[PDB]
Amino acid sequence: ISASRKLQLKTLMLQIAKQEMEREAEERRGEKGRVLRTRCQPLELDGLGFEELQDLCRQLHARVDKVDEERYDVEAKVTKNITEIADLTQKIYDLRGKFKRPTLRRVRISADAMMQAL
Amino acid sequence: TTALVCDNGSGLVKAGFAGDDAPRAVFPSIVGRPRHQGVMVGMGQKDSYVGDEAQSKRGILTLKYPIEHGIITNWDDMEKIWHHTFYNELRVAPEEHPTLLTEAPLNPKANREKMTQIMFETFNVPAMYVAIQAVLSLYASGRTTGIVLDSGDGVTHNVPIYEGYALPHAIMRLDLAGRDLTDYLMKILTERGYSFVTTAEREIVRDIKEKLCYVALDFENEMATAASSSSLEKSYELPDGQVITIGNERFRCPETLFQPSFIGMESAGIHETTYNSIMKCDIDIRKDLYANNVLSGGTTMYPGIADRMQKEITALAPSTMKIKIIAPPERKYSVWIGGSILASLSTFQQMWISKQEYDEAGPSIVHRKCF
Amino acid sequence: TTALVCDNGSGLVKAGFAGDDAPRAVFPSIVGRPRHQGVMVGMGQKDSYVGDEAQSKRGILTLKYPIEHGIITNWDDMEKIWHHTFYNELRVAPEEHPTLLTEAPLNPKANREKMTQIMFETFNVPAMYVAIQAVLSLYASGRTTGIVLDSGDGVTHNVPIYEGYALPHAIMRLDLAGRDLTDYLMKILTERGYSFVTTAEREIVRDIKEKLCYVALDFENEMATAASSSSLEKSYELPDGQVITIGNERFRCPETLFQPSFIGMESAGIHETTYNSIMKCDIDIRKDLYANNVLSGGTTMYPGIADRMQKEITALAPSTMKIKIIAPPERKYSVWIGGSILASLSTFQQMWISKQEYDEAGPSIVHRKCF
Amino acid sequence: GKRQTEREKKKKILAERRKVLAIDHLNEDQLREKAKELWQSIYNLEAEKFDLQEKFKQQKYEINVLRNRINDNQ
Amino acid sequence: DDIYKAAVEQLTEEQKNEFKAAFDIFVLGAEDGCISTKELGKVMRMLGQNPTPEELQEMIDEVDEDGSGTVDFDEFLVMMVRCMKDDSKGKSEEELSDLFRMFDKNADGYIDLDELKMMLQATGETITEDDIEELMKDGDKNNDGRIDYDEFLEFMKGVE
Ligand SMILES: Nc1ncnc2c1ncn2[C@@H]1O[C@H](COP(=O)(O)OP(=O)(O)O)[C@@H](O)[C@H]1O
Ligand SMILES: Nc1ncnc2c1ncn2[C@@H]1O[C@H](COP(=O)(O)OP(=O)(O)O)[C@@H](O)[C@H]1O
Ligand SMILES: [Mg+2]
Ligand SMILES: [Mg+2]
Repeated sequence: ISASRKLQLKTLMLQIAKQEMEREAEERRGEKGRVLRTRCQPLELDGLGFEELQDLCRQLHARVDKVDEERYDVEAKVTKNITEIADLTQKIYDLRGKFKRPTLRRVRISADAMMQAL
Repeated sequence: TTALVCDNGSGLVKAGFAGDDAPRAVFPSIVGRPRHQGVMVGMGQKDSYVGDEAQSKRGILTLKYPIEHGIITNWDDMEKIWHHTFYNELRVAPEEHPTLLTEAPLNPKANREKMTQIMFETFNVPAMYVAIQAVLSLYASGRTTGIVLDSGDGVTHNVPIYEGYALPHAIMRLDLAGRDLTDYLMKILTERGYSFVTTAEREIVRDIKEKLCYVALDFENEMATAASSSSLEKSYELPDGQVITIGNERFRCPETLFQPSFIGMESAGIHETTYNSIMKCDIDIRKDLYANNVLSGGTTMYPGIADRMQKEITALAPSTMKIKIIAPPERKYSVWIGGSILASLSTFQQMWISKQEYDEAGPSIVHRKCF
Repeated sequence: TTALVCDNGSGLVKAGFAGDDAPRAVFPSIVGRPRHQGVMVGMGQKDSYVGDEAQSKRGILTLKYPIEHGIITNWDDMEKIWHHTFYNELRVAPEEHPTLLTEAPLNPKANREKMTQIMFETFNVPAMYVAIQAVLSLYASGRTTGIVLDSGDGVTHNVPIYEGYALPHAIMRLDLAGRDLTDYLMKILTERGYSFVTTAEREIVRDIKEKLCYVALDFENEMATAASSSSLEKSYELPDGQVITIGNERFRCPETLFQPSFIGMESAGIHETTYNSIMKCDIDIRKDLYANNVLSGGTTMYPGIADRMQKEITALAPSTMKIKIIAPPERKYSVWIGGSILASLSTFQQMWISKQEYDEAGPSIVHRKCF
Repeated sequence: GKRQTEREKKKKILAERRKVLAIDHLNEDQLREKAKELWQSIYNLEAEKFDLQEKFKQQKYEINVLRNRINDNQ
Repeated sequence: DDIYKAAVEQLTEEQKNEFKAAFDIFVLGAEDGCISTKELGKVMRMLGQNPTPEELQEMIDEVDEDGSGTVDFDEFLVMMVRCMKDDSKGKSEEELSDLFRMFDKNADGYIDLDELKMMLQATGETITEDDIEELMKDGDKNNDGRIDYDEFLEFMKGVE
């Protein structure tokens, strides 16, 4: 079989991969910005009195506590599921890679070129 | 940087950089002072030839191994051997390279502590780690279980391992090895007229043992055959002529491994200490150990040993279990290949005994967590 | 959504979604930490193998059941077992599924309250309900009356029920079960020379008990026959060879059920605690209980028990009543099948302990109306 | 493993180990600064939890690959 | 393809020394390259390269296309350089996993060889006999009806 086909296939697959990388990165940037905008409510520089300032400030304090509790909870969930993912990674690696671990070597490199020693 | 995988051994020092297939420099570990007077002036005669240089001038030297049975009995000579190994056979200063020595199981503590103290004070390495000679031989086979019989030249030890968990209560260390076989061969050669006495002629007897001896599949039948026919008598040319003919001394020298009563040792052969080492293990991992028996070390290179040992164990073991004996062709350097693999691992990179740790706890750090 | 019908048990955890015929995942409930040192680096060795994984590496573990006699003695291990059951054997997050645990009768309150607190705080289920292990076994038989003898592996309990009205004053709970039979078998095997001591070899003795032991129809005649002929001696191959031959230990191990004086227990056998449980009931429902005696649980799977028990009860009971012993072939999973049926009912759908109710009354809600 | 320790740790992060603080007790410009600071910190936390959700999806996909590989490997 | 032409243009002199040493060792004077595949294998082993015996067999069976033994140093040199290892492990496994995550539009823990075909079809590139069949054959090399993650790895591992 010609390896030129594999080279062309790898060029096309590399183009696919880079396009999908940039596309997903851009989409994630847009979604992130949109979510932050619709969730991080902007602060207003005018239109509220000092009493209104205090009222809205305490309202935002309560909201900050609520969503901080929520995000800490989901962060803890991420941590636990990440521990689980690591454990399962070790499990499946022992399932598969327990045979391949010793295979990692760079062999017969220098000693094969030592015929002039004697 | 790269790590230095040294392997002191007893009889051949094997060293080389981590990550290769074979040791870079392999040379006998003997240090021989000259014994005669010396009349030529200015010949440039040194006071001690070490390594492979003393195997060429052995006619006028008194070679003496610095390692008797695993343990080191002459620390100055061992320091000289290490200095030679680092500077002339590898030509890499030790100030810029981690080292990974190897040590037999059940050895005296003082030996290991002195070894680490030398490596940290005299040669001044960045970090050194000491590993048991059998776990490496298990690495090289690419297994993770199995009971490995590492019959070196100094000491034969038999470490069983399961799923990576070594069983410290089942290690059976026996002090019969290649050197005792050399002495016994030198002692039975006298039955034909050939007398080797000098410490230099021990090397000639060792060469005879390596090139001619083999392990008999069945001892009595071979003894009967060699006593009637003459199809076994193989001849060998000494370093000066006068060929010699070895008769039934061929398979009687390595038979001592399976009957240590020949050299007066009480214990049982290497065929029965493996079965005893297995039977000390738990009842549920005996099948795996039976199926993954590993051979290593130099002395297990006799032609026909992987069949004799299998026959013996099959005789001892229950009839249902399958007995398999792993005998890779690269047996001699199996320990060093395993050492290279272990030193090349990323997970192992934080187990070295760093120098600052030694400065804080003294040489007794080796027995601590950094094993 | 669908409900999770878990069934902790003691010896085998049986779980699966509601509405099926058999539990999806059945695996021993043992958590075993490794006990040796471990020399291979990077092998990926975990700190505790639970479930069916620790029945394959049991050669180097120390298995320990987290449930002794119905009650739970080691809450961390039980939490680990539940976590494994939910995430790896069923792969369904508990945040979206009601659960239906099962509990033996007459158990300590604190056990049940801690169970519900764990299920609501750690795993955070939507709603959980705890049911008595005998009512489910009565569901599975498709009856509505009858006295059920649920001889599990932890505890044997005997709950009589009539027309759906349980009789709380007639429950006779006895703590002899499969585990004590395993220990007694392991203790009488020593009379032939076979010694099993390690907690791993208890599993081997359990396998011997399951595959060979049977309940004798008449004890003295069997003892006399086994002492003269040799038609009973059945052999069995250990996990490494060395077959063993079990003589009259075959029917002496499960005979302990009908004579608990063998293991030093005072109480009467399972043949007489059923009759006592019946006689505590009212005089007008004794015929129905006599005719609908139900067997369940694992330990009632011995070959020939449904005849010995019937003979014994017929001896005890009045001669006119008909004694019938229901022994379905799906005895082992009878409790879980009944649990699935109960969880699949529409009338039962409003009996779950909803989470908001727990938030308002604390863990002591389980003893309240939502039983 | 003493789930009481886990519960108390979670509660402390919920109320004590988190930067929980009464702040609406200040003068005008300072109160504005503090409200903006807390709101922006919470917005950063929004970005963090959004990334947590994304990576949680990724880990779910990885565990799906895990199950598929295991089922295909046995 | 054009990659071979580019490799010809980027003639690495360090390996060019050894390849012209092979030129000299083989050609004993005005030799038109009779292609001694035994000499080819001896050179390959001698020059420090590690050719698999199957690689040398392919060399034996993919030479003398002229029929006269005389093979142009151009095509022979291209064959020799390509049979020589010129690659760096073919990207990273982390890259492979991330890109396969990109490719799992099915979101089912893998992709499909049909999905692979459609994705490469989206590239607007020519599919021919060299293409099409073996693409799906080796993408789902185990032939599960869908390309598993490890199947995706094995499809193009060690290729840039
Ligand atoms: N090909 C061989 N045949 C028989 N015996 C051998 C052979 N090679 C080495 N030996 C014996 O093994 C010894 C070398 O063992 P070795 O594995 O180097 O010991 P160490 O464990 O100290 O390195 C030599 O002394 C020799 O007696
Ligand atoms: N086929 C069998 N023959 C004899 N005894 C059995 C058999 N199967 C299981 N057992 C015994 O029953 C026990 C399992 O009982 P089980 O019903 O699982 O208990 P639980 O009520 O905790 O689920 C095992 O420990 C074993 O001793
Ligand atoms: Mg050795
Ligand atoms: Mg039960």
